[PDB]
Amino acid sequence: TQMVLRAPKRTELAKDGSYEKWMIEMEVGLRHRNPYASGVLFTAAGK
Amino acid sequence: PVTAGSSSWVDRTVWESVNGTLQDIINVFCSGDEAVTFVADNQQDSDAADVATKLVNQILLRDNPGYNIISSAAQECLVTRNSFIKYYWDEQTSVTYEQTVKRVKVEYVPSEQIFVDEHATSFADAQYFCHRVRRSKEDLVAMGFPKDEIEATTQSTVAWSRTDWRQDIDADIGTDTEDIASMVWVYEHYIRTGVL
Amino acid sequence: EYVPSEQIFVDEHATSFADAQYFCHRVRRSKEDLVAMGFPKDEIEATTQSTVAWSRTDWRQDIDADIGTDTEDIASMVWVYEHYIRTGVLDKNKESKLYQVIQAGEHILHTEEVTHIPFVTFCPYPIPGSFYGQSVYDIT
Amino acid sequence: AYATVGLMMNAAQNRLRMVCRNIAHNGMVELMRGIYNLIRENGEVPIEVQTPRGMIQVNPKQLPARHNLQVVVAISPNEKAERAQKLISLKQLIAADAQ
Amino acid sequence: AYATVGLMMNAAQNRLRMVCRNIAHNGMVELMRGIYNLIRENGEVPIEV
Amino acid sequence: KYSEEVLDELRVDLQRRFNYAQGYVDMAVKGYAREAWEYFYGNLPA
Amino acid sequence: NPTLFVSYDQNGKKLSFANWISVLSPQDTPFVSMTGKESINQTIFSWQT
Repeated sequence: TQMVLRAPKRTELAKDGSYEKWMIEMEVGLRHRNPYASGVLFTAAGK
Repeated sequence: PVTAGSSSWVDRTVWESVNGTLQDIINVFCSGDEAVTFVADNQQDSDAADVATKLVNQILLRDNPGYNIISSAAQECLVTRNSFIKYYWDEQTSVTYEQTVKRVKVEYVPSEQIFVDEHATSFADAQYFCHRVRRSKEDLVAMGFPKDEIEATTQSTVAWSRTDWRQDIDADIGTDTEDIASMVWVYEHYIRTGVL
Repeated sequence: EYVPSEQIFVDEHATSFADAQYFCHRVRRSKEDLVAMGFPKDEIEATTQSTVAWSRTDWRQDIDADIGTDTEDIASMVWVYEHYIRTGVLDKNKESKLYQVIQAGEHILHTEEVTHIPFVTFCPYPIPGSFYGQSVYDIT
Repeated sequence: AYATVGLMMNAAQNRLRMVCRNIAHNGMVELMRGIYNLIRENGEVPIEVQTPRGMIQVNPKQLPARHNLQVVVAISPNEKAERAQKLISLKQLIAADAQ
Repeated sequence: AYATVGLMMNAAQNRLRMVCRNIAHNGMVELMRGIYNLIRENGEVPIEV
Repeated sequence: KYSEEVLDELRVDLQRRFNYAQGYVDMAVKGYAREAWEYFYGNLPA
Repeated sequence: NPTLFVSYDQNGKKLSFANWISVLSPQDTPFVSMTGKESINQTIFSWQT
């Protein structure tokens, strides 16, 4: 499941500058129920 | 906006002209208590014309947003060369609250969402014609492929998006694709051909 | 009631209230009403471009000002997000109904199915294939 | 309505008469239809009937539909007087014929 | 209809009166005919006799 | 009624939508409404 | 000795463009769409099992 704290929001930083800034923010994290539920498999050859 | 010293102000003929003729089209067709009144050639059927009239009017004004339709197909025509209106038998279905209705749906169609062959001159004479429609997965489920709904042209999207600037028709509306209530483009067609 | 155009939100695929798939209104409400619906044991609860755009329909006022009555006061006022959404609160299998939904910060107070959006718009000089019209400003 | 002299053929007045007709058909009628449904769907309502003279609690659900209902907006402040003159004319007429 | 004084003989008003007459005969009547057929071909209808 | 497992799903679709609605309506409308008042008050022309 | 005035000899020639841009931009994103979403109010979450 994808845990989110700050949803995608189009915003800008502080001001009193001579430039036209823009910025977005998506603060997100990863969650997993039980490590032994999903599986991973690495591919490689023996030496 | 040619160059910074040039003071590139812009005149608004076209705009003061359209709103002119639009003012008058609305004054003429959308002014009345009613849109239309049928009339018969014989007393034999005079008693039906009234019905017809009532019906259409109700349908077009008291049910459908006919002022929005007529006013759209005017202002959103005079600059787009032609514009379109289209109609259907709608077919909506809802403790066994399975109440289900048929309606005459009438809607304005932006001139950006239509396609026609170059040998054509009119709707009668057209051999191929199409409309790009945005529809819900629901309706499609109604007709085929239930076991799958992951289903996922730009010059139409541009030309419509630049009937203003705020909007963009291919924007991410935000509701995830899986949602049966999701909207989807389709190609409705009318073709003269040997399916036989 | 009249609603300032600053306190409303709509999706970009929409062109009208019928066709809207998601729509929302930011409402200022009392803790009382909310108590009416959930979370009694706690009432401590506590977007700027809306506040700016409304505050600069004059200059005297500021909508996010400290009105002075302390937060604990049940009679206190609070922003909420009232919504109208077409979505699968059910399984997508279900027809996509339209719901009224009301939330505060990490709480849903209430939901019900509704046929229709309880709002009306006034607009001079409308634009086809669109939700928002012209303005005397755009013209002059 | 003033074809006496005030014939209204000013593009300035008509590019204004457009905007109010937008506000009528996009706005005002959808507020009325909005209410008539909302009311038609909740609560219990009375009406000061006169024949017996006394609130009839008219189950609101008993009401008709929008289908059947035409609505008008932007009434003349004096519609009363004109309705009255229409009535007295109708009256002279109906008296004229004994049948 | 206003031969009292508003005799309408302006080429400006008539080059407008043309466009609405196009919208009538190419547009509006074909919407009505369009419906009257569509309705005449489906469903069951009542009339408050 | 509706399971908390539905409501914690609904909150995600509801918020995401709102994020895009805000991002659209700011650039499309409220950015103009702000200056349109300051023009009306004759504040704006510098 | 060019005896004609084709656009190649013209100066200040406003060329024509097409009103679109082509970008493939692979944007599958199956995982992000397959795991849903869950909103929280803290930068550090945790479970128990």
